[PDB]
Amino acid sequence: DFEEKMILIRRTARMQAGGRRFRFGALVVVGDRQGRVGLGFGKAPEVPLAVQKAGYYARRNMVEVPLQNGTIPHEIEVEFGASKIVLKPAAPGTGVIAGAVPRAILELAGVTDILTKELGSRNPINIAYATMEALRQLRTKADVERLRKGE
Amino acid sequence: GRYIGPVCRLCRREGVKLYLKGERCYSPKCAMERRPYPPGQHGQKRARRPSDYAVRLREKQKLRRIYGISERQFRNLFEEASKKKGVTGSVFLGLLESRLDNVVYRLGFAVSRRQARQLVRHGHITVNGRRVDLPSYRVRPGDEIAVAEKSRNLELIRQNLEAMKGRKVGPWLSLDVEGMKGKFLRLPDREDLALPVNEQLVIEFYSR
Amino acid sequence: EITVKELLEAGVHFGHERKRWNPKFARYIYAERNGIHIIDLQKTMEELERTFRFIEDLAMRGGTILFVGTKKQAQDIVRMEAERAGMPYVNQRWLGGMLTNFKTISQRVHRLEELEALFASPEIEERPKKEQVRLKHELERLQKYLSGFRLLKRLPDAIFVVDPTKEAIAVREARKLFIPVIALADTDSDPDLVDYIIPGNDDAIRSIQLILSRAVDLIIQARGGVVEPSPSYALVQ
Amino acid sequence: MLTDPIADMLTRIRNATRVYKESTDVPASRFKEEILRILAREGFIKGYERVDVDGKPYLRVYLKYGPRRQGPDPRPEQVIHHIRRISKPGRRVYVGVKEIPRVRRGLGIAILSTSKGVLTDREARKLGVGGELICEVW
RNA sequence: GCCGCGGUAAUACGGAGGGCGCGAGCGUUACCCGGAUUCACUGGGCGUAAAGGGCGUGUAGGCGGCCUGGGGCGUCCCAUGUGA
RNA sequence: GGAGCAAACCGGAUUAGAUACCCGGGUAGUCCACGCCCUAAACGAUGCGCGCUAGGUCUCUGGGUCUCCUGGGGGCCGAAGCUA
RNA sequence: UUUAUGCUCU
Ligand SMILES: [Mg+2]
Ligand SMILES: [Mg+2]
Ligand SMILES: [Mg+2]
Ligand SMILES: [Mg+2]
Ligand SMILES: [Mg+2]
Ligand SMILES: [Mg+2]
Ligand SMILES: [Mg+2]
Ligand SMILES: [Mg+2]
Ligand SMILES: [Mg+2]
Ligand SMILES: [Mg+2]
Ligand SMILES: [Mg+2]
Ligand SMILES: [Mg+2]
Ligand SMILES: [Mg+2]
Ligand SMILES: [Mg+2]
Ligand SMILES: [Mg+2]
Ligand SMILES: [Mg+2]
Ligand SMILES: [Mg+2]
Ligand SMILES: [Mg+2]
Ligand SMILES: [Mg+2]
Ligand SMILES: [Mg+2]
Ligand SMILES: [Mg+2]
Ligand SMILES: [Mg+2]
Ligand SMILES: [Mg+2]
Ligand SMILES: [Mg+2]
Ligand SMILES: [Mg+2]
Ligand SMILES: [Mg+2]
Ligand SMILES: [Mg+2]
Ligand SMILES: [Mg+2]
Ligand SMILES: [Mg+2]
Ligand SMILES: [Mg+2]
Ligand SMILES: [Mg+2]
Ligand SMILES: [Mg+2]
Ligand SMILES: [Mg+2]
Ligand SMILES: [Mg+2]
Ligand SMILES: [Mg+2]
Ligand SMILES: [Mg+2]
Ligand SMILES: [Mg+2]
Ligand SMILES: [Mg+2]
Ligand SMILES: [Mg+2]
Ligand SMILES: [Mg+2]
Ligand SMILES: [Mg+2]
Ligand SMILES: [Mg+2]
Ligand SMILES: [Mg+2]
Ligand SMILES: [Mg+2]
Ligand SMILES: [Mg+2]
Ligand SMILES: [Mg+2]
Ligand SMILES: [Mg+2]
Ligand SMILES: [Zn+2]
Repeated sequence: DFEEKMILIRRTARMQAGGRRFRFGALVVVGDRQGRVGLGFGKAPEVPLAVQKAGYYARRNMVEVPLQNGTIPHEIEVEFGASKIVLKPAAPGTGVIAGAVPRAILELAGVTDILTKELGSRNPINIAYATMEALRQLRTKADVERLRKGE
Repeated sequence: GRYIGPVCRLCRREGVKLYLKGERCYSPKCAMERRPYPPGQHGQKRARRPSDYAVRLREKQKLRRIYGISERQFRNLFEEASKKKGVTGSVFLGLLESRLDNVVYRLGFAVSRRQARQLVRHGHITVNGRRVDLPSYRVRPGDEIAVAEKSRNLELIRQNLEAMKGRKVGPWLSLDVEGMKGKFLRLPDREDLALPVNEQLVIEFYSR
Repeated sequence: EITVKELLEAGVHFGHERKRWNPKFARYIYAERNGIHIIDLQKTMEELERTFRFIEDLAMRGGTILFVGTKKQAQDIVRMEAERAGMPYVNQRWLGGMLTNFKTISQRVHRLEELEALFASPEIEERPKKEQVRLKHELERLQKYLSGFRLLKRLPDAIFVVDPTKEAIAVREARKLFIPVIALADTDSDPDLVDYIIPGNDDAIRSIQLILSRAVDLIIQARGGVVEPSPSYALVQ
Repeated sequence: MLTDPIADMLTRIRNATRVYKESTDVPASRFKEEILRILAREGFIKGYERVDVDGKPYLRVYLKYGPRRQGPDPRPEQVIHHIRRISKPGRRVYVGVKEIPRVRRGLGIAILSTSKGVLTDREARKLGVGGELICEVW
């Protein structure tokens, strides 16, 4: 039912008397292409183990993705750390325009039409956390008016 | 000009029977029946998790190979599709299909896209009555594709026209089998065709 | 019946923390005299009302409440009031993770069972004199912390806190799990992060016994037949 | 002192909504109201009311926030997520009618002063005028 | 081209087989724009990364509180001429 | 003008050397008047003015209906927010 | 109160 596409696998390394001790980190995306996504970053003493718990956390962090014909409602710009992502909605029949990181996510959540650009720090880890928060902040004319009324 | 030489290396480098052959890619050996792996010394080794770019490249090559077209021309069309208002992705496919050398193959006047190409470039084809020997002539809804006069013979034709009886040509097309003539009725909808291709990745290719 | 009158809430259940406050405790404050902030009891009622309106509901639908009280003034008044409602509670130190890490903290409860089921049984005396005192010592402390936590092999749907400040850990601990948080809090802490608030003295047994006791009752009334007064006036003053 | 009275206001609000205050006073003015007016008409504020602090004209503005949420950080969403001056005193911003913004794809308002009063992106496009572009809000 | 290959097992040099990309073309060099929000109007900054003037006083300039009229310079609208 | 101190300089030690570090001497200078020089880790490495956004405590200095309140300064801890 | 120094590429 769900789909797993990971964008980042890397090998960190602590330092101890007599050699460098390694450890692995994996960024995983989890979605259904029906409007649900999740981002999980897991770290373990080996690649797969980390990849595994990555998906674990990945589903421990979901989000409504109010699609509108394989796109988004309004245009949004969000910043995480010193990294920044711009999400502008394109008209159906365009395509998903993004980097490897913001694409994997926007895809496993639906969206077949969208224009984007990464600004500031292109760091993958932080760009991802920024893209989720960017989706996590989307609102439709519905929730928009459920806010502005009174009572 | 167009590509020439070994073809089953494509039937199988892209790893999908794509019928560049005549009747053979149908037999128990599009070469792909025997050896379903990439050509050359390393074809039997374990593949590596392909590059995000590699996937968009292979796909573009797949489709582009199907119609046996030169990249010079293949992008000539993609850019056209981009500019033209429409779904771009499916618009593109219509243009590739609207080619004479492709129609003539879709109409079964000839078995292979390449056999169908030589057929056009030899005079063995006529459009709306006129002689047309340009494998690139774009046809539109309404034209009368047909075999020429001096060409109504040649075992190659009637042998291939016969094997057409039983086969139902795709919607956007039609054919008067007994009279040797078809008509480009409409621009083939996306659904109308099930190319082994994900046209989305071909667009994501040229968006550098 | 269920309710309370601002009469009994005249013991010492309206203020304690002077200028040691948390300004977010505005709505629930009246005036500062004798240095100490005196907490408006009239609004205590309104919230004590709206609060039970969730407790009673939750009780008469089988929902569980978890009790946390580590203070000195609010330790014993929980061990009783809890068992007297057949509910889980925390008396001693509050082990971190207990909720977010209920999965693994529990594995330490199964150990308790496995230790209980080995008191005087067909295997004990076979084990050396050295290991015996040891194994039983692992039990002594084992039960010390996990006595009241033992019950409920599943995370609750509410916790009752004596002081959301002394137990900031738990309040947020549960808050992350969408587990509703209900507590008794003076000017020590802030509302906001409490779901159902009991704005009154969180020190002084008098208030912790008065407001917590007749709160355990309202539980059995939605359960079946409110009994008579229970362990309260112990070494009380 | 104050160089930009308008911006100041918008900022006073931006700061109250952040701490979830019921209201905030802002030095009053005819033009400053017209704007505050449109913020209630579009439901960004519960509205305002003329008051008098130390015998000086002010405007109490009653803020709106979403419902108390659950999970950590149980703080309401915001009716006013965003609000900032476009045309400033240091750089005046005037747009013809065809040049009017599109705040969050219609989802947001784009207050702007025209020779026919303080209007909004649509409200002005209806009249078909345009003018100085005060600020954008969502 | 950048990171960098060659120290007797080199997918990094040379040849070979094989493979990939284009095809009457394929490479190279030079130059322009792009990526470079890396001159930031859109769209950046200045405690420790480059970046607050040693401090004052003050000229021009820039900006400027609340209320009401007049003018209509900016601004906005329409019409029209021109924009080969 | 010159007491003490002390670049330079001399001597005694140290050291492989010791144009230094330690010791004994010691001249400009350090001081005053007047006139120049215009530098600095001239540092909060944080330009100035104004409005807005929880509090706790320590301190200097005003006014108060002198437990507390209020104004202007000087410190620490800190809401919200900001920050690599 | 006596010390200074450690060839080149990995
Ligand atoms: Mg930034
Ligand atoms: Mg960068
Ligand atoms: Mg980089
Ligand atoms: Mg198009
Ligand atoms: Mg492009
Ligand atoms: Mg050799
Ligand atoms: Mg070798
Ligand atoms: Mg070697
Ligand atoms: Mg190379
Ligand atoms: Mg080689
Ligand atoms: Mg070869
Ligand atoms: Mg070769
Ligand atoms: Mg060339
Ligand atoms: Mg700028
Ligand atoms: Mg910069
Ligand atoms: Mg500045
Ligand atoms: Mg430095
Ligand atoms: Mg300075
Ligand atoms: Mg400086
Ligand atoms: Mg200055
Ligand atoms: Mg000045
Ligand atoms: Mg001046
Ligand atoms: Mg003025
Ligand atoms: Mg002026
Ligand atoms: Mg005037
Ligand atoms: Mg005209
Ligand atoms: Mg000497
Ligand atoms: Mg000597
Ligand atoms: Mg010697
Ligand atoms: Mg030395
Ligand atoms: Mg000396
Ligand atoms: Mg001396
Ligand atoms: Mg001299
Ligand atoms: Mg100077
Ligand atoms: Mg100094
Ligand atoms: Mg610096
Ligand atoms: Mg300053
Ligand atoms: Mg200055
Ligand atoms: Mg003073
Ligand atoms: Mg005094
Ligand atoms: Mg002060
Ligand atoms: Mg501090
Ligand atoms: Mg903080
Ligand atoms: Mg040497
Ligand atoms: Mg070395
Ligand atoms: Mg040497
Ligand atoms: Mg070397
Ligand atoms: Zn074949």
